[PDB]
Amino acid sequence: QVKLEESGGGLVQAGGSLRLSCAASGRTYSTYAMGWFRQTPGKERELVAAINWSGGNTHYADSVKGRFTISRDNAKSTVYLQMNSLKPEDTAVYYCAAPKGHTGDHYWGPGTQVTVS
Repeated sequence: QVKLEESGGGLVQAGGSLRLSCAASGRTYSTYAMGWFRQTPGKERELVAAINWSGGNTHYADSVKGRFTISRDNAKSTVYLQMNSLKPEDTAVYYCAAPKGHTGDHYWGPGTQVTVS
């Protein structure tokens, strides 16, 4: 099965920026769409941003539009989430995800803490 490897994140002051990365490990020109969900205590995971296999189509949650940008290094099967103008409400665990076929279910990375002070 596809393995998703995450890096980035950490603690940042409000107004600051972080850049998350997720790689479909060992894959070259992977055909998986990739993106991030985030989760806070007591709530379900919520889709933040996603990008298709080619990098030509993206999706953003309304709450992050104009602040977060998802991009893709297609050869390296790696996506990046540039998180600018961070707000306290952005504090969450961010999980990389790829679709399980066409089913609407997902493969998951391990999760990355983003904490905005």
